[PDB]
Amino acid sequence: MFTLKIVVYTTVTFFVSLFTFGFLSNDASRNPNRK
Amino acid sequence: EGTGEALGIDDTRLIVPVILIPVITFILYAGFASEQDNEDFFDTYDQRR
Amino acid sequence: AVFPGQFSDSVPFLKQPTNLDGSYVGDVGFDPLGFSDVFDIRVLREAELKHGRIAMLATLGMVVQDAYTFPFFDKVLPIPAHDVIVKSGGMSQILLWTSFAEIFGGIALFQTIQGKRAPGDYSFDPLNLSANDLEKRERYALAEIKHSRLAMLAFSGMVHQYFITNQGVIEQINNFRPINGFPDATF
Amino acid sequence: LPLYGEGKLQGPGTQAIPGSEPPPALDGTWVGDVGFDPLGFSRVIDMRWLREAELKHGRVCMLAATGMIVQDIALFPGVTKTFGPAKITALHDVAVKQGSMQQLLVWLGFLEIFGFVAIVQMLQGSGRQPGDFGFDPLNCGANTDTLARRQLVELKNGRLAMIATGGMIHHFFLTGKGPIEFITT
Amino acid sequence: DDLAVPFLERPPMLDGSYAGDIGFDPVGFSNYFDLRWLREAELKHGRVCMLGVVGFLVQEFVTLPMFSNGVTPVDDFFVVPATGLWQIFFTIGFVEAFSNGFKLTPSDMFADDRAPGDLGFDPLGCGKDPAALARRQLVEVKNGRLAMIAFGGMLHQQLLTKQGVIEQLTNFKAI
Amino acid sequence: VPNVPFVDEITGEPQGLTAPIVHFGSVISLWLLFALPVWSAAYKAAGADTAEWVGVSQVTEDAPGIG
Amino acid sequence: DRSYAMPFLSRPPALDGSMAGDVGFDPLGFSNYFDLKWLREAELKHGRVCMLGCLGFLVQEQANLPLPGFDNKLATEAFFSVPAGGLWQIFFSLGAIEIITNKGKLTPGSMFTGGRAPGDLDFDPLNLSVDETALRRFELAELKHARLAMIGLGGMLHQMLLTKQAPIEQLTNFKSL
Ligand code: KC2
Ligand code: KC2
Ligand SMILES: CC1=C(C#C/C(C)=C/C=C/C(C)=C/C=C/C=C(C)/C=C/C=C(\C)C#CC2=C(C)C[C@@H](O)CC2(C)C)C(C)(C)C[C@H](O)C1
Ligand SMILES: CC1=C(C#C/C(C)=C/C=C/C(C)=C/C=C/C=C(C)/C=C/C=C(C)/C=C/C2=C(C)CCCC2(C)C)C(C)(C)C[C@H](O)C1
Ligand SMILES: CC1=CCCC(C)(C)[C@H]1/C=C/C(C)=C/C=C/C(C)=C/C=C/C=C(C)/C=C/C=C(C)/C=C/C1=C(C)CCCC1(C)C
Ligand SMILES: CC1=CCCC(C)(C)[C@H]1/C=C/C(C)=C/C=C/C(C)=C/C=C/C=C(C)/C=C/C=C(C)/C=C/C1=C(C)CCCC1(C)C
Repeated sequence: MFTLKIVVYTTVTFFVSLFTFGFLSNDASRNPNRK
Repeated sequence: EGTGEALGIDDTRLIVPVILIPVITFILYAGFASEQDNEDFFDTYDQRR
Repeated sequence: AVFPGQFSDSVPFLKQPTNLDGSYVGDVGFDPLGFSDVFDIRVLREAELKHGRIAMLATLGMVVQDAYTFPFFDKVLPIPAHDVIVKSGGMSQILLWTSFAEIFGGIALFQTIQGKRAPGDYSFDPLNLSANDLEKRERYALAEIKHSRLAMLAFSGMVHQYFITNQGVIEQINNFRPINGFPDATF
Repeated sequence: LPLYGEGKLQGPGTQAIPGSEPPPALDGTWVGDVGFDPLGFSRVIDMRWLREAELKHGRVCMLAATGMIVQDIALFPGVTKTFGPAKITALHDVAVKQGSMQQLLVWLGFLEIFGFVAIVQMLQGSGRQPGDFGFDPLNCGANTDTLARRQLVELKNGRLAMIATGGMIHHFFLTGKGPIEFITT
Repeated sequence: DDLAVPFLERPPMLDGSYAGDIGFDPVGFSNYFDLRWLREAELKHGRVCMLGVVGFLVQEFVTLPMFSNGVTPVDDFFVVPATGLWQIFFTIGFVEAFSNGFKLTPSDMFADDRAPGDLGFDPLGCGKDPAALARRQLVEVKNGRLAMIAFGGMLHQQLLTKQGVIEQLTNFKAI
Repeated sequence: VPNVPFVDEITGEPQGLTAPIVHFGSVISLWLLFALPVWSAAYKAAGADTAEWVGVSQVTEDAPGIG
Repeated sequence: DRSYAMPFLSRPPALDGSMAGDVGFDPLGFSNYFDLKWLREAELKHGRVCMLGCLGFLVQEQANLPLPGFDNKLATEAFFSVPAGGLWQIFFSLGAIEIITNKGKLTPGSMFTGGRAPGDLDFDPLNLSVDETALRRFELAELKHARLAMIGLGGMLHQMLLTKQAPIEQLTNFKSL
């Protein structure tokens, strides 16, 4: 049960961190009208 | 359940991934960030990547 | 030193420390570990004079506290009195006032780094014992630094002999005993 | 630093090991140089550190030998009460608990901090020679020729005292007797 | 003249023009802030504290018919009705916005370059003489500097011992 | 003291920013904060640029794998 | 053309006198395949951690904060006694400085783009090394102590784990087997 808990925490944190630091990586510039 | 632990963290083990995985992601993001032109701008958004 | 060569007069087998030219009072060329080569001699002399000026008051305070305590404070030895007064809030008053003084002490230190004030040289001579006379000031400064060093060592002694013997300094001199019950103790 | 007896002792033309020749570090200037270094410690380690170690060992071991003898002939009053009858290495363990050996370690370490500084300073060209701590209060080393000789005596007696102290300690391990008692057996 | 802290150099901006200037600013607030704003704050604090000191003295022995007296003057703030305190606050706001010309910011208070503390309040003509004004400017600032400390002490040892300042002096006891 | 506030009810120990130990830690915090501005400048003015401050080692420097 | 530390092996091409810790020892030859600046920075950083870690093993083991969960000598078993709360706020303190010293540049493709030499985070409060000779001897001293302290924390830690005894205690007790 705890093993499943820590695995799910690992997965959730991984994807949430990817989302967080991906939208923080100057996402507004990723448009076809840049330059 | 219903115990009131902060972020559901009842075991101290749960914190190791919760703090480290953002830190590895932060380290990877810092290589991107340090490469950017971090001076100010007067625009609605930054067009420099 | 038995062989020819230039060496510190303090330690004949070690060189004269480089930044200890000799201008400073009490400069016996004693810096084996070379702090002066790593730090300002100005800032280090400030620290020395501050430690000495605190420790001389500390030594005389221990002696007087053993001899006499005020009618309103209890009669406890100098070391165990610390907790009695920290609670009484007295130490949280000495600390406040000394911190208030040391704000300007630190500003003066930063002005010593800029070479505007000699280390430890406040303009404190209200009775004017040696302000007019310069050679008297130099002699008194040498005596000040000697007393500073001696009082630091004496304070360290008088506290550790208490930590072992559990006696005041006057009590120890009147009733001197060896530590650990050695008049009857084996191994 | 002219060498006393250069030609008969401590000098060129006196090479101890006839077949072998000495390392290039062992020149004719050093004191007590009989051209003896078969294992070749000198080429690896600087000669100043090596002579510092030799003189420190010799000076420590002369005191150690005379201590192990004098402790048998006589003892300071009161040691027999605190310390029971206790010879060379048992007395170490007893005195460690007594706390005397802590004081010896503290103060000899305090002196050896400045010994470390002196070794450092000599090894960076301070001009100090090995083992020269400027200690000659009686001015008996003032004359240069007598100083020359006394240096080789210091080295040789240090070596003899080193071997002697090894002897006394291992004889104690064998018989559990001191030097004076061991010799009369 | 003599320097307040003789082991620290005189501050550069703190020239001897304002009354009561003995070259005292070790931490260096003059360098990083307008000395006119600081002088105005000094005089305002001194004036409110002089008035408050006299308030502590008079309130201990006097109480108007409509109000009731507390154990100490500091207690008079709490027995008094709450609405009147807000009336006082808004009256002081009107006085401090009208008297300052409705210029209540450091960037605009001295647009007209008036002297700090010169709110144009001078009924009875005191200080009309050029020489008397110079001495009275010094008297004001030194009395205000005294009264800030005095108000602080009287407040804190009226709260610590629930006793007015005069009654404390007539019946002093250790804390 | 009777009317001192921010104090405990039964313990009698002052608590918070008005405690004796918080004052002590506050002095040491300001010490740690003032250490770098003070001793860094002490280092800047004097420093070990004496042209004699040099590390010394027992082994011969011909082959120490020296940098 | 033969390594000094490994006489039998030929010298690694990358390894060189210029490094300040070179003795020709890279038998694997990692140097050939990674940024040697990155490798030196990693070596000095691991060693700077371990140099403090061994002394910690030792000081924590004798003295300790009088705070309630701070007093547990066996360091191995101490990490858990002090709360992770504390261990985390410290981990976060080291994070701040990681990014402070490295100045944001903390990836292999970005760390040294600013010209920072490896293993320097611009720290030199004392023991100044403006003297290249002094820098040259001090860097070898630092590298040797880094390498030694690695072995150290390793032993102390694995050993504290083996016998539940802190460093000084274990050897004195030296319960063997
Ligand atoms: C200097 C400051 C100041 C000014 C400039 C000012 C001006 C005016 C004006 C002019 C426009 C009017 C018309 C007005 C009227 C009333 N004032 Mg008032 N007042 C000031 C101060 C106080 C204080 C301290 C108190 C107070 C009060 C009352 C009451 C009582 C009502 C009641 O019966 O409850 C009434 C009717 C008392 C109070 O509200 O008591 C509950 C009270 O304590 N005022 N006040
Ligand atoms: C050098 C590194 C370092 C820094 C820079 C740093 C800074 C600050 C600051 C500054 C902004 C604050 C305000 C703060 C506060 C707290 N620190 Mg912290 N701290 C560091 C180190 C440790 C260690 C080793 C421990 C620790 C702890 C706590 C607790 C305990 C709360 C509790 O548990 O009730 C609190 C409230 C202990 C802990 O959490 O465990 C008991 C603990 O062991 N800290 N700490
Ligand atoms: C950098 C710097 C500065 C500085 C500084 C400072 C504070 C530097 C501090 C450096 C430190 C603390 C270094 C520690 C090194 C320790 C080592 C090598 C340990 C080895 C242990 C071994 C091999 C072992 C072992 C053992 C094991 C495993 C098993 C046990 O049973 C036995 C045993 C215990 C023997 C300053 C401030 C001057 C400023 C300057 O501008 C820059
Ligand atoms: C105190 C204490 C302890 C202890 C202890 C101590 C301190 C023990 C040991 C002490 C000393 C001084 C040992 C000396 C050994 C000398 C030897 C083997 C000489 C060899 C000579 C040779 C090969 C000669 C060579 C030669 C010579 C000269 C002449 C011919 C040529 C040549 C071949 C070159 C413990 C451990 C019991 C623990 C206790 O709790 C506390
Ligand atoms: C309590 C209460 C009751 C009713 C109303 C309300 C609820 C608002 C509330 C009001 C609270 C108010 C008005 C609080 C005001 C606080 C005051 C005036 C505090 C004053 C603190 C003063 C202090 C420290 C002074 C200490 C000064 C020192 C050492 C100066 C040092 C020195 C200097 C600068 C130069 C010469 C040498 C010397 C003397 C060493
Ligand atoms: C496990 C645990 C317990 C408590 C804390 C926590 C939960 C966090 C967790 C922490 C664990 C940590 C910090 C583990 C760290 C591991 C460490 C420091 C391991 C070190 C291992 C070192 C080893 C093998 C060294 C062996 C070296 C050798 C042969 C070298 C050989 C040699 C070489 C290479 C060249 C010259 C010749 C010579 C000397 C023979």
